[PDB]
Amino acid sequence: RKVPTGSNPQKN
Repeated sequence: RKVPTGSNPQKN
């Protein structure tokens, strides 16, 4: 689990 710049890896 990692929350990138999109604050959520739904497609980021």
